[PDB]
Amino acid sequence: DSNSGGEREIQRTMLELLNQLDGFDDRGDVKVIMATNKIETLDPALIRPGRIDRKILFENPDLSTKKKILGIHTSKMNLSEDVNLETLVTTKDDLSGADIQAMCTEAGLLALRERRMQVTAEDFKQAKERVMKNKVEENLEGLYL
Amino acid sequence: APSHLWDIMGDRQRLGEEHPLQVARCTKIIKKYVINLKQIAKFVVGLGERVSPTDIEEGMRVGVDRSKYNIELPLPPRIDPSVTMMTVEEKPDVTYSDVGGCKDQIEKLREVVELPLLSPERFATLGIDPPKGILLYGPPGTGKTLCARAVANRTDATFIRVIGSELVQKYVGEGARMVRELFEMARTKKACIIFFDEIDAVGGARFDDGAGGDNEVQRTMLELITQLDGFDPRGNIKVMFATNRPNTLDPALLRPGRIDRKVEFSLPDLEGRANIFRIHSKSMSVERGIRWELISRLCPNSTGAELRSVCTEAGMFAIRARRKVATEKDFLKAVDKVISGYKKFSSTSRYMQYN
Amino acid sequence: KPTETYSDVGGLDKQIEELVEAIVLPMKRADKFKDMGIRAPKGALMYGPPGTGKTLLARACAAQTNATFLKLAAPQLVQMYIGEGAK
Amino acid sequence: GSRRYDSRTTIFSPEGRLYQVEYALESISHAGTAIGIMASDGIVLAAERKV
Amino acid sequence: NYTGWKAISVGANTSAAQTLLQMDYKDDMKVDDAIELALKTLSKTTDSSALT
Amino acid sequence: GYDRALSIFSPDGHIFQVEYALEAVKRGTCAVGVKGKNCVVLGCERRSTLKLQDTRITPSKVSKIDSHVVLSFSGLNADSRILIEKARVEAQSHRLTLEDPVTVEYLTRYVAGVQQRYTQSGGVRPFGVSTLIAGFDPRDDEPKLYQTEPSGIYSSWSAQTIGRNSKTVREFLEKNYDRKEPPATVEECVKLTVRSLLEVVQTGAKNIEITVVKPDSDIVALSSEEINQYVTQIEQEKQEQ
Amino acid sequence: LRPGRIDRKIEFPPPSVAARAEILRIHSRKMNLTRGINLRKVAEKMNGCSGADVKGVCTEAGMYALRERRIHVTQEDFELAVGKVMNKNQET
Repeated sequence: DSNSGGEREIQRTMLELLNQLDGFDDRGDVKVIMATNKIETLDPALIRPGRIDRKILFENPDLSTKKKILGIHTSKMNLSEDVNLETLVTTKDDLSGADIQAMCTEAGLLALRERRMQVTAEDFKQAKERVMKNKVEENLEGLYL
Repeated sequence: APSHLWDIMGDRQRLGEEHPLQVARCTKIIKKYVINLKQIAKFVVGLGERVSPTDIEEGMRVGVDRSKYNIELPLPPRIDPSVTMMTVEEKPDVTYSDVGGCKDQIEKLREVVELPLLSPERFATLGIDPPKGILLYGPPGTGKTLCARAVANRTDATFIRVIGSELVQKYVGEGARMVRELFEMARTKKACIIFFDEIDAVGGARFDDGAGGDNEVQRTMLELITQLDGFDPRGNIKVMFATNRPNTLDPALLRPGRIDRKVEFSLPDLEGRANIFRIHSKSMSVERGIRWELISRLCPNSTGAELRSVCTEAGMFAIRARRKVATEKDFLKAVDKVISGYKKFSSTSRYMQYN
Repeated sequence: KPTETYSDVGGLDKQIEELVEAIVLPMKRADKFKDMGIRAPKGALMYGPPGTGKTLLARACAAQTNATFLKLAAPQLVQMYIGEGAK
Repeated sequence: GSRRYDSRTTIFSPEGRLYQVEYALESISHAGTAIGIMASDGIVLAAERKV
Repeated sequence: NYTGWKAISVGANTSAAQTLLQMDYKDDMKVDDAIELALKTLSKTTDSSALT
Repeated sequence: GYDRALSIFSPDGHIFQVEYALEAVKRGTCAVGVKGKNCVVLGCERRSTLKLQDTRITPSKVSKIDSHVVLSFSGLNADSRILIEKARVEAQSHRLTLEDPVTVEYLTRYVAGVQQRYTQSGGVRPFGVSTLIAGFDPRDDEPKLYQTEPSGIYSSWSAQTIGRNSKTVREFLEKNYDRKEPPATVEECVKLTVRSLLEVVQTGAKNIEITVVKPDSDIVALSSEEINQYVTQIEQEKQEQ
Repeated sequence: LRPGRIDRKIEFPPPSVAARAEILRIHSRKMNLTRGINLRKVAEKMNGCSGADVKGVCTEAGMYALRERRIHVTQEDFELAVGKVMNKNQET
């Protein structure tokens, strides 16, 4: 509400991106990438079908993929002997790739208060519970159990 | 190296007291010429040495000397706008044969544009009036802009492509000047072509109530209509209106006399989509003995932009599937990929009929 | 003077007589209107649907009358400078 | 015309779900909470009033 | 849509209340022990300071 | 009441209400089933997002329409109840009207026929639920597995899956399973259903529910302990082979 | 709200009687005071006041001292300062 286009600036700004991807003469050098949470609300004419031949969908990873993702963030992290990677993945339920890094960052902050070189297993238990509760708010959306 | 040859004239074309000229415009002509400067200052002078009395015209930029003001050389008017200098393109890559299909929508555009330019004496025998404007809208993705660049190739003259968001400027009232910038070059450069892209953001008839600011857009058309059809019926070249939203356009803009030939693109049928894959068969790699009529038949009615994506993706299966050249098996996978796989948004395919 | 006259259209004679009594008769007959004590008309609004008459009949008024014509466009009166539109 | 004022309360979204049903689920989070537990000898119910 | 639930929480802080109820849930929990578990959840998950 | 027609033809010839309703199934639980010589099996999964669900008081994913025929739905668990209740009333109505027990072919045409009404009735929306009707006709030992699509089209399938990760399971049923040579025993039909659920459930136990349908009005649902017995034997023959 | 942007969310509780007791003495430390007052008694009369309201009482404490033309601030000014600030919060 601090920027007023009067609904007329809506088309002039959006169609400018459309005319540069269609009417503009190019041999295919310019590569324009567009991504956001939901692209369905956007005008599909602005998407300019036939110029973009790649539609990539992303979903939540399974238990097999999260084991590889968890090892990436913990590669540079010092872990104790009792901490197992397969244990934390089993606890993770309905989490994306950003939720996995949040637990590794929060677990590092819990041990940062006590200033420990190797993060024990008690810090990961308290970190995984606070992320999925206070940090991540899981709504119902489409559910029907 | 080339600078040494021009240094010989440096004793004349540089040190001379003539060249330091002050550019201005003559407001009043008495046959005493009242000339207004850029500093908001005016004066009255006569002719010069080589200045002809018939060269000075009303409302034309006329350069004068800096010290003692005297008319020296005339200059073309409308020197302020720098925007329309970049609107003229040169040699578009799309040729006349790049449009796929034998569809008669091609024959209608060449007779109302290319025919009077190439053969102006053909219609002069019957004593008729060639159509001034045309109409091309269609659904998005049919290659409408390809037909705009195809006519510019055969024309071999000045072509102007105007963006729908280019006319509206950052000030109120400057958009009215933007319209006079286009039609001024029509008299300067004869036998050219002007093109408007996405005229919906330009076109008026937005009424009034509830926005309060919609009157800034409609004033561009009121200047555009006046400069097109005015009091004095001034016109030469052809005007092209193109947009993807025919519903939001001014119903007065769609009325004839500013537009005669109306051509709306449609969905190519089994015979129409057949030539789309044939013009693309000359490119890429096509296996000998493959019938493209079965590929276009399995694909339902859709826009031409999604038809070229089939041939583009068909060559991409050989990389992952370990193939030499694109075969018929990889063509069937593109039907379930380019069409059936992409059915979720990111497409028009007759999505917007009106809004 | 333009090249357009009143003979290039038909069926509009009903609206043509309205323009004759507006910008035409007060030119020659101004001496007659002063005797009746009535003021000459200052103008008339012509709208209709777009594409009928309008600028065409204005050309016939600037031709047969054989007088000076000065065109002033409404959309040309909007400028970015304050006061330039009123100037 | 009755088509304009009708907001089409029940329609399928492009994602394959319902609009007003997803919006009705948010009203539960903005309302009073309700908690219950099924024990061996009975069931304990609990809630809290808002405002 | 409806199914059976041993311990369910529907309302404000749905995922926050179900976390504390799942860890302390027991199959041998009686009625007196179930009241304490449901009461301690409302205290931590509310928006107030004290609990009346 | 509400007479406004929700179903409108798209300019391409499709229907927005019918097309968008098909995605309610693809977002639902995977329902896969196979049929043998004398037997037929219908498997289904469960959502692992929420726990502490009592199994006894939870309604089964495979609803029993009659003794010799059952129904297995997927997608939305809400609109599926309307199709199940009206199919059970017709089961007693057809038994009362024609004095004949209902068959699998008639029950499929009824469930698909009801869905075709809401698409053609102004003021209602089509079902986003896909149901799998399987059973044995009276005095017939040949299993009949009919798929019911939300669009109203019914078809017979030896092995077919619906729900999320459908394209993954369909490719699994077109290779390891043969339509011309189905298994002749019940144990082989159960092991094939478990393997089809390993690519979706992803190492789970209480989330797998398999219902075995047998002729002569015999319905036996595999418990949690009986399903895990087949999982142990498959995992030993999977990584080792 | 989702992680990856804000890694720490700190909830600020509203000031209390014990909280405003230590805040009142800091803002008043830059001006003249009187040992005959009470730190927790002045903050006890105020309820639900923000940090700007505590500074407002300290700022207005010297305003009433200018009317009496005195260089000290006694309990008479604090009683008048609180009554003026409490009326501003309840207004509009």
